[PDB]
Amino acid sequence: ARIAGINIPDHKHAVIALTSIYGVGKTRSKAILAAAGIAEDVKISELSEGQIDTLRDEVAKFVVEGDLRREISMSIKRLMDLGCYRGLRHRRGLPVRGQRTKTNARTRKGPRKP
Amino acid sequence: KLTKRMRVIREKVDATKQYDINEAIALLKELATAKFVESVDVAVNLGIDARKSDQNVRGATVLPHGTGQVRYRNDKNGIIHTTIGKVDFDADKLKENLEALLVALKKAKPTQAKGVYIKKVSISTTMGAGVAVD
RNA sequence: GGCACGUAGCGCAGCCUGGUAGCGCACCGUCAUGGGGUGUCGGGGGUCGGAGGUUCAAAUCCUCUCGUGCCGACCA
RNA sequence: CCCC
RNA sequence: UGAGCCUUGAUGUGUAGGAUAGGUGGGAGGCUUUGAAGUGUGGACGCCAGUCUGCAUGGAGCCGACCUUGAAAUACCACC
Ligand SMILES: [Mg+2]
Repeated sequence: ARIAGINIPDHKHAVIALTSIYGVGKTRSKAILAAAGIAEDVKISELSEGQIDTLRDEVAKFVVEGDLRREISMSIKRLMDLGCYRGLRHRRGLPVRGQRTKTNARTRKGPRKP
Repeated sequence: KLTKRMRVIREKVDATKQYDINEAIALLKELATAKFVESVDVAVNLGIDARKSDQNVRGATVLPHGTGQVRYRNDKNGIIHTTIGKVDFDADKLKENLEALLVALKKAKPTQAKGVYIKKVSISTTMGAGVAVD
């Protein structure tokens, strides 16, 4: 409801909230609840802050949204300065999850212009 | 269609006979038929075409006896609604009030008037049949 | 002065009869074919000639102007 | 509707 | 047989939102037995959604303000 200062994953299980968090998904939610000592069957609107601050600290160890995109941009700067084939593919503004682009890359290459 | 209230008031007047100012304050006693201080509305039917932005009115008139500084603005079709007071506000003094109102409108006469400035003055009652004077 | 037209590239409704630019053609790409046409299907294409006001809103109200037209007037 |  | 015109009849789904509400525009008492609200129906319109009125029974109660609405009531009155 208040972890990260910005996100309000209200009405979400102790782990569903962490999965809905920006920065981490399925596994780090469980890792956090395990390293902090909480169950994963109750929403966040029942837990007091004496534990929410601990969850906040426990998540403050990995990269966060404010630094997630920064690390991503750093990798992108590395690519663009290297000029590698991947850097060129990225600088041409094309979809990004893999290798194949010719006839099925429409998902992030958008629809057809002509 | 109605009760003994509205029919007598509407037959105590005449729509085709445009009364004068002096006789205008002669029947408001019978036209005032509310158990309070009922007002009397006034309408100035004007003789211009207000469809142009050039022909708007705006001002404030001083009531010579109060109701006293009342604002006014014209209409788009040429019928401006204003008021003078109530029916028991010394009917004889209602004519004196009317006198001070129209003298400020003839003075406030805009310059872009096309055709006749004024057409009619309907001194109508709030709970009865109105009257139309020149 | 007096009135009648400007709407995608073309011709048009809407009109220059209020609330929310559409019609056909033209063009592009599929489908219908054994192959085509016609056809559907979908998509680009315009802002209402220009400007200004009335409007909870204009295009569909009012003023002026632009271009093009018919009528009419016009004895430095 | 036309054509092979 | 067109046009004009006094009078009256009568108007005007936007959406919104109690609601076929044209601008204004002043405005709380109209409303009532020269014979209620509820109902009987016929009629007019109808974007038929609702306005709508004849003689009624019912037979004397409803409503403006009240409330969110582009706007307010269409209590009455206002000239179109
Ligand atoms: Mg690509």
